[PDB]
Amino acid sequence: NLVDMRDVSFTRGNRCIFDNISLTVPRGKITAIMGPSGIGKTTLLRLIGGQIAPDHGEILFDGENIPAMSRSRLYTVRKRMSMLFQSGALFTDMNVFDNVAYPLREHTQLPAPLLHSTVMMKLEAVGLRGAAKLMPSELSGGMARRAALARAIALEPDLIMFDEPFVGQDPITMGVLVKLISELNSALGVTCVVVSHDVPEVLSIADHAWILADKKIVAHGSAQALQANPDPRVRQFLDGIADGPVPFRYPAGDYHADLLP
Amino acid sequence: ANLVDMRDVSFTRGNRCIFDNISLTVPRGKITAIMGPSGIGKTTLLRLIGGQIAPDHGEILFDGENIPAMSRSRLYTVRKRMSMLFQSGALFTDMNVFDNVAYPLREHTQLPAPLLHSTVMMKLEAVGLRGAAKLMPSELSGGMARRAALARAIALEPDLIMFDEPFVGQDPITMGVLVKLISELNSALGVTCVVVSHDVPEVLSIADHAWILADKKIVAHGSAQALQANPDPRVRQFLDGIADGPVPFRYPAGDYHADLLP
Amino acid sequence: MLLNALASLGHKGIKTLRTFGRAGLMLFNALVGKPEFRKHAPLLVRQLYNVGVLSMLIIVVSGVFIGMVLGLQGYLVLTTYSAETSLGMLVALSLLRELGPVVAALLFAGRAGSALTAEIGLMRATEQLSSMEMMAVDPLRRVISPRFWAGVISLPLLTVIFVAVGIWGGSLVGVSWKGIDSGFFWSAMQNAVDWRMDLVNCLIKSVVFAITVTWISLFNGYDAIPTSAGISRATTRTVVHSSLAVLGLDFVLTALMF
Amino acid sequence: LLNALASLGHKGIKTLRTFGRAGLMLFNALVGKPEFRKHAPLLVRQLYNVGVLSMLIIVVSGVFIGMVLGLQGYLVLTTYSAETSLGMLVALSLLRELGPVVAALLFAGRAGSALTAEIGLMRATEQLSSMEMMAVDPLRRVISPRFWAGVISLPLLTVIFVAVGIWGGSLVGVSWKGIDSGFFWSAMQNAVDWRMDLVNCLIKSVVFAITVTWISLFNGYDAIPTSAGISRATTRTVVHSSLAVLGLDFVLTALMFG
Amino acid sequence: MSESLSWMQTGDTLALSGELDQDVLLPLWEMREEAVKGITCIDLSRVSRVDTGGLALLLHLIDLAKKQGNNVTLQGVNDKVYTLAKLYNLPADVLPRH
Amino acid sequence: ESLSWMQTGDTLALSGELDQDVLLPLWEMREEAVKGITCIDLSRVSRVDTGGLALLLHLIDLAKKQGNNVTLQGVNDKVYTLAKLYNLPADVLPR
Ligand SMILES: CCCCCCCC/C=C\CCCCCCCC(=O)O[C@H](COC(=O)CCCCCCC/C=C/CCCCCCCC)COP(=O)(O)OCCN
Repeated sequence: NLVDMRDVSFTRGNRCIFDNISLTVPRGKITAIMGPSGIGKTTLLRLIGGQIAPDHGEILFDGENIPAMSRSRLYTVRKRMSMLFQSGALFTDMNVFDNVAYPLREHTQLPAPLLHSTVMMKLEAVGLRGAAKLMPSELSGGMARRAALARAIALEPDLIMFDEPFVGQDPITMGVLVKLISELNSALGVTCVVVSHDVPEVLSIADHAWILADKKIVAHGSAQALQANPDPRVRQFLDGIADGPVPFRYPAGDYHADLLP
Repeated sequence: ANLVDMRDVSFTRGNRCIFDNISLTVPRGKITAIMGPSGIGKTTLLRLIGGQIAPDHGEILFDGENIPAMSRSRLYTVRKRMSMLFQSGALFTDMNVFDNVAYPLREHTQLPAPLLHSTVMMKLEAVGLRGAAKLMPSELSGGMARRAALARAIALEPDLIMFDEPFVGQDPITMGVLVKLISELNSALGVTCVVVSHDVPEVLSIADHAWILADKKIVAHGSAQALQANPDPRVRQFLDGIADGPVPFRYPAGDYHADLLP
Repeated sequence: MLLNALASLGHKGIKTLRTFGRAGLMLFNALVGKPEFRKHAPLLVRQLYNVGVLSMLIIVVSGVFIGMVLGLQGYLVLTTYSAETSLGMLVALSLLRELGPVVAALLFAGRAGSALTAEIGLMRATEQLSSMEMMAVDPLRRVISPRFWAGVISLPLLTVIFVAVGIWGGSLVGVSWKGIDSGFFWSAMQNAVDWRMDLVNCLIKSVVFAITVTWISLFNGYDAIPTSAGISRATTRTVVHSSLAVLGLDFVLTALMF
Repeated sequence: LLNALASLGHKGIKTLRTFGRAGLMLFNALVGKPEFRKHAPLLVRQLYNVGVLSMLIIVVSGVFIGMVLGLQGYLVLTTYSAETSLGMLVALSLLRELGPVVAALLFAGRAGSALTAEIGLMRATEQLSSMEMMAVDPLRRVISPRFWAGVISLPLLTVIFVAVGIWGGSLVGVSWKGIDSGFFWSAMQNAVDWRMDLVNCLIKSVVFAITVTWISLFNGYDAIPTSAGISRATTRTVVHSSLAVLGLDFVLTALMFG
Repeated sequence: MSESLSWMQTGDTLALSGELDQDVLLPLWEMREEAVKGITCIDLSRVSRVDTGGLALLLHLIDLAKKQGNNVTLQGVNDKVYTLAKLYNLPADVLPRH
Repeated sequence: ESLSWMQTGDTLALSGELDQDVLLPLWEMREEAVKGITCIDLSRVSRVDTGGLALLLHLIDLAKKQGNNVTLQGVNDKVYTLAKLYNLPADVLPR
């Protein structure tokens, strides 16, 4: 089945973000909703969790509706999403060991000798077991997203939403974050919705792809079917060039009044 | 000939070390790409060439003349021939894009107001930001902020433009613009460009001599085509996007039998 | 002009009305609900350090500077009639009516008022409030509720430290320096002050000023835009709106009680 | 002895180089080549966000402090026949201690926090580092017009705070409670004198303008270029200026007023 | 409800039935002193979902048995246990593969 | 280094180097050189930057007001390699 929205239309006070988009991914399959910068890629994952209410549309999640349930029903569905963010979403007043155990200290009923053994093996999967006593201010940009990935798998979720991972990192730790999703899906099994813009780093493990252009879904498919697709808007994003639908220049006058008046 | 040649400097910042012994020569009229992992002093490497900071050991020269061993008035005379740009797109907030590009050549040169209006529109047309000259820099995006700083960098006709990690987090539409902008300004103007970004498959198509900066040393000095056939574990792990290698990713600290099951 | 001036003034009238509507809904959704006295008990003492303990340095060393200035200015104009039995009145009476809860509130809005705005605004830019509501209880009753109750306790408590030091600070320019027979300084200063006029009435102004300062300090950090310039813009508006709420309510409480 | 008990370190070497960094920041921004025509549009542009924009929190707050000075100056002079000396308390308080001290706390809150946020955002976006590269000094470009703007604004904003606060006492003293205008202004015009109330109000307004502007321009220059260093230096600007205005208020009153 | 354990003790056989969730571990956490008293046979055959919560108590029943010198093994364990051992990098002498 | 023009009335023989600091004797004294020439000579120049290109296009546009067709002869390679970079259209710089 599908766990994302069906047909929504998000519109702000001045500009528009989405206009009759559709998302469909099977359970346990990694999808990749790609798109250029400037558009609302961050606010796309907020409609699934229920942070903001859309104007016209509905989000189907296992036969339910996100903007139609109450406040007590929204907290039950939110216990199995654990949306990962772009920057480091770690609390500065606590260390790494208390950040991962923070969903475990208010939802689970595990005792103190049992909770110490659960966090210590969750950090071993992301490779941050020795940095459990360090501060989040001492961590770098690559280790901050890996510490939030262990916090995301604390309550055993069913739909992990990655909000622009490895956006400005070196290719040494960029391949680690790609490899961390492959071990969290082939060994456990979880649907991953990853939004990004880089082509050759997300079309390796994801089985489905989505292209958003001009506030609409222009194409879809797989990692191999998206290469052989004749389209002026699709072939500009993949294998990025200067020409295409982007006119490469700002809309100006006659080039005779500003220059040489 | 060469321009800088990067004599042996250390720049020990009290607690931690930045460079041990580096040799990053810059040939004239080429594209010197210095790629490396994050967390090291890649931003402060360009500050040693411009003369904003002084190293501890050794020296650094620029076109024959030494940078730390010179007067303050002579350092400001040779610093206008570089005109480097930054990652965040450093533009002035109080003025728009038109007086941003017209800022360095107003107080230095003596061009009149009709000749100044016919000069900013030349540089804004090469980057594609002519119609946005009457627009604020705050409402601009992250991609067009780097193109407005590139037109400001070519105002005083420099000789060594230092790109402080461009297109680090941009969309591939904008990433295809800034690659073509260096290829059309290096052949026409004849200005040396230095890129210190870590995007490996993007800057290697335009560079003429790549440089790998890892573990505060120079482990590779090959070209853009000879870098793919370098039998070294510290170079092969940085390229091609792999996870494991000489760099530890598991963070080995403490015994696993002590933390688990206490 | 009629369709342009009314539209520009009408646009700012709704945005002003929507500003108070978001501040009322933020305080109402942070005080009522289920009782969590066992969970907020380690969270209240943690927020009592950066509000009450860290703001004690700006009050103690400035408390001896208020009384030394007020004790020196209030002496040379009282020597024309009687040097003895002076400086007990006009110093302790002034530090319990106008000075005191007003002067400590400008030090609370500058030190603790600007820090609580920059703390919530930094967590909004780093996506900490949105990440807490996506997995657990929403941060309206988790990080805002212990920060609101910490301001209505510390500022009534820090005003008593500002009064007792400033009274002793006024007893340093009168005793052991141009002395005024300090046996006459006591047993007549106590006859001027009394309960429900100077002692309890000082505590009335401290609770009222603690609410109107911490409300704007927790709303500007919550309504700021998640960027580097929006936190610095909301930090400037916290000191502005609290100075007009302390000096503005100073005329309200003086004409009502005194 | 070698550990943190006695020779703890990082307190004699540290926080003393910052005094040397603040001394070199002002000496290299004020001593140089005379550029009068170059800094002439920069002084007018930096006078709007320093002197003009800070005039809003002084006019509406001058009548707030000016009215409570007349409310508290009435009931304390009932049994002393000092009803004709109603301007004796309002004018003398707002020209000696109130005035240049209270306006300096509003200058450090609005203009002091904005000057720290302005230079701090320039270093975070590397605007000062890019300005330094194009053959010009960033010290005598943005710091030097901001220093001379803040120096000449605070005595020009104190006289507005005095005249509004005196008129604020006239609306509560002459209009209300029935005091004669001939008896009110006779206690102000030919009662207080020159060189004690008028010159000394302008002497301490200049020294308070130098100390606040030097602190606000140093915390914005010596800061960490990140999102948390600007908010930390904005908080430290109000703390360091409130202890310097109130700290020098006891120092400056040693010569004048007896 | 499906969240239950219902452990049965036949002297030297511990057949952990039901479902190893994160909330039914409390009856077995207080009664763990009798499940290491000379067993040498840990059976997990009637389980269907063994997450990281139930795997933490599964390592506790082996480590407390090693203090008394036991030889506990895994008899017919589910395939979801072994695929989580390679993810969390479990070492030897704490969870036997055979 | 100087920008002394050998204007005899039909050639406008511009000599020297076109830099961003020697345009002052030619910009102010420009009304007495577009008096029906239909010719601009650029054979004795080698460094034509974007500052000197703005003064070059000013001499052609003032010739179009009086009806003069400018034919550039002996031009350097630096002028043509900057017209395609700055996207110079037709009828302002004859190729
Ligand atoms: C013998 C009985 C005398 C009267 C006893 C009762 C007096 C009660 C007064 C206290 C209650 C009213 C308080 C009003 C507010 C006072 C505050 C004040 O005066 O300003 C102080 C400082 O004091 C001054 O401003 C100096 C005042 C100088 C007064 C000069 C003499 C005034 C003459 C009035 C009496 C007339 C004398 C002539 C004889 C006739 C009457 C006997 C502020 O200090 P800062 O450090 O600047 O605060 C910074 C943070 N806001």
